[PDB]
Amino acid sequence: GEVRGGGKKPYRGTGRARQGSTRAPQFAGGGVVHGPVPRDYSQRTPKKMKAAALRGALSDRARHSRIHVVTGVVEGEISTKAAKTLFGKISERKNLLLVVERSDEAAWLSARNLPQVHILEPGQLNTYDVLVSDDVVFTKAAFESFVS
Amino acid sequence: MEARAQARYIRVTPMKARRVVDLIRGMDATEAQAVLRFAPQAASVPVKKVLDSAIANAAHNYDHTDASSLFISEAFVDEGPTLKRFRPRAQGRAYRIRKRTSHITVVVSSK
Amino acid sequence: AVPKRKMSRSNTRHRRSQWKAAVP
Amino acid sequence: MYAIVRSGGRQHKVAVGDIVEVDKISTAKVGDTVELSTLLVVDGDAVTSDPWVLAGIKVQAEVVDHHKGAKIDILRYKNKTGYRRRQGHRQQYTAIKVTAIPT
Amino acid sequence: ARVKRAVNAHKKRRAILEQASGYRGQRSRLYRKAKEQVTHSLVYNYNDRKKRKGDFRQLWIQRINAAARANGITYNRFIQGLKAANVEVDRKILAELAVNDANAFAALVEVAQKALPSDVNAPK
Amino acid sequence: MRTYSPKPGDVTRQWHVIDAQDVVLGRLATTAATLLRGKHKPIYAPHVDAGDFVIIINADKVHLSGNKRTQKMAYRHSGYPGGLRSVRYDDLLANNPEKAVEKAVKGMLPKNSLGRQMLSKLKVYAGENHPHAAQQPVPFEITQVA
RNA sequence: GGAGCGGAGUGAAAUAGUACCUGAAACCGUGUGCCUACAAGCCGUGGGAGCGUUCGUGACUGC
RNA sequence: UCGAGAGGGAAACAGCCCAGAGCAUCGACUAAGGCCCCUAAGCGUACGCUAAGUGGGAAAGGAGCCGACAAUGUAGCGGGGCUCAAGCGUACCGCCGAAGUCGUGUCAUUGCGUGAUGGGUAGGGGAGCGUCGUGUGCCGGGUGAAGCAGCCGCGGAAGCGAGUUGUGGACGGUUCACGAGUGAGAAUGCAGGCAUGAGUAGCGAUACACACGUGAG
Repeated sequence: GEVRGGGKKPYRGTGRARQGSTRAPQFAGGGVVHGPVPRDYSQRTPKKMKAAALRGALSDRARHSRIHVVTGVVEGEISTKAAKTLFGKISERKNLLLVVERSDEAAWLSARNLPQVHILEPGQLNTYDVLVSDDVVFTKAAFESFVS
Repeated sequence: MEARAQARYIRVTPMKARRVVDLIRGMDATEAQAVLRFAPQAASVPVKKVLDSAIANAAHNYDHTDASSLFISEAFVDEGPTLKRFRPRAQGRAYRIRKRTSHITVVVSSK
Repeated sequence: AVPKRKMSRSNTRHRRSQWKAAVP
Repeated sequence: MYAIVRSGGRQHKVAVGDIVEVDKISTAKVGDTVELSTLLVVDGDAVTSDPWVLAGIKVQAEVVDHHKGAKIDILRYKNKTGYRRRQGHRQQYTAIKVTAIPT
Repeated sequence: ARVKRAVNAHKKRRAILEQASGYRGQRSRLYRKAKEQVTHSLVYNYNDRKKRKGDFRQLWIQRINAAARANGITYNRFIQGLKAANVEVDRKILAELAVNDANAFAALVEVAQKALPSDVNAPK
Repeated sequence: MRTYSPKPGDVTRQWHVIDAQDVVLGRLATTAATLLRGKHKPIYAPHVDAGDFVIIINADKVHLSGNKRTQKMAYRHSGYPGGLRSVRYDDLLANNPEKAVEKAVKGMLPKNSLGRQMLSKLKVYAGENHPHAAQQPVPFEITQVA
């Protein structure tokens, strides 16, 4: 219907196949049948299932002793080196997740560039990030904000 | 002593070219020129022009000047890019006409 | 009249063999 | 000279040293020894065909190999209905070397 | 996500045409016409493969009957006598003796003849 | 193991002479076709000719029971319209006996490209004299079994 | 005559030569192993001798 | 019973007779039907009938016979041939004969090692192969990836090979999930290329010939 043209019947005892339009599905350059269309893929999941899943993911990490807490990421000046040294002391594993309040620019700016570190607010801690990450590191302000 | 030449995109239909190239398989090189010389077919002209390059290559490139110990080792005609044009005919219709071409190859080796 | 079937490769080539030139 | 032995609902002609292919003997491992019930013995002009005599003669053979035969391709088909069943099969066999034909 | 069905479709086309290498004419070049015929080749394989068992038994009876009539006993009664001597030996190998080892087969007709009843047509 | 299939050289053809003096025509043909087909020896196979040459003397004195001599025809059509030509065996056996015996045996054999090769091993004659005296033919009596 | 080609040269690569990355199938050829001119063939399949650069072909025969 | 049913027989012959195919088997016994040759197994044994090739088509009626009689070519036994039955009847003996049954090996559904079960169209249910892409962990690649062409192996099927060779010259494998423009042989289907007809029909309406010249022709 949307392909440009094809409004005419191509021809009439012609001895060929019967065709209703040059833009029929079987024609080269014709329209697509049961093709894709724009659509939202989001799903309505119950609130309790979401919260329970995050609790399960965090509990799984805790049981294996992969939750850590720090009073801060960097003291004073912003330094990707200071954050790199701190995280090296904590863990040498590939995937690390840093939970810190968004009002603490020092931690965000210092750690955002590290290839392996994924940063989140306490309020937007989510199941996918927890499972991907080998270790979870909270700032004390973040930890209390989350638990409360 | 295999030395060969070939003419590509020679405007003569492959079957008409094969009609003549099938005469010159496995004879002495000079004796083949004396056959394409006195040959009615019109394809015998391009074919003999290729048979002379093969001998010229044998003499020059590989230094086998004596062109009397040579025989046609290989000779074959390959199909070439066909051209397509139309022809108006009765009652408004049109039939296609294909102008075929061919690739003629000739190979002379020492006896 | 019209050809009823596509001529088999064997039958086609039996005939074209007859379309040969003679050695002078 | 040679003896006739039955090996799994099948008869065979065997002489000492022959390697013969028989239906799988699942109970026997490679190198094991199996006794085959003989049905005829031919030693030159002497032909022993008495079943009571033969009941005591057992041809001794050694399990040489466990192998599978060539693959056979199978097709069920009936026209105009669309029925078509495709299937494959490899029959499993045991090779045994005949060692002794007691007289 | 559009899928071009060329890497997947060819997988069976080569399989059929490899099974079709050998067919005469157009059954060994064209997938469609080759795939109608390898269907017939497999069905004939099934039938003849299951029907050579009776084919070979026919060939064995012919040889057994020919050899038995050389010794003056028809295949009709040479088998019955063998039954009445409990010397059951498969036709596969009973016909393998007639060709190579005539003496052994000659020794078996002797047993089959003596295991028959004196008058074969009298009431059982 | 595999059942023996005769190779080209396992066959040793012999020469049989069947005197057909007052012997039923049908029983002559069956006996001659058995030998011709090689179906009397243990080396038989269904795809190779193993039979023996069969000379037939006295092919003009085949006894024919009942009214066959004056009732049984031998039809032969030529392809042209109204080309059927039949022949009573009284006429056929009078002057072409060999052509009637050989026709009988031909029917008692496969009609393939091998049965015609078998049929070439059968010489039919009307007298007591056959030229094939250098092949050392062995007289062959017609007998039955128990 | 030209076209085109054979040497030569550039290039890592010239069956990458401006008709040009990869280059399938239908289709068309050359060489080569086997069979094929007394034979009736939904062109296959079972049995099977022979020949040959397990494999290739397949005299003859059953379906 | 076919439809939706393979296999054997009736010469061929969906619906008739025998028999219900999971797969392999160069073992055995049988069913309908057969055992002179084509064609597996009896020129079977014994008694009796048929003279018409009846068997191998038919009526009133007449004294196994007559009645009997259409068109391409024998043609109303499948053919040869058959009464020296290889025909019909009645006994006796034996054998051949299917994918049936038994024997042997192997897989699958189902109920409790064992029992039963596994033809199948419309249709219902289950388990999977392959293509592309995404997230994830683990891996490969100028020491030669994808794609294509073979060779050698593997699987019950769709199919596979982190085997190998050639071509090729920069992108792939795989676990668990997730999404689909996810599988074509047919729609007088659509587009491109190429065959058959075939070196065939045609080359489009009245006349050009000679000498010389140019010219590679």
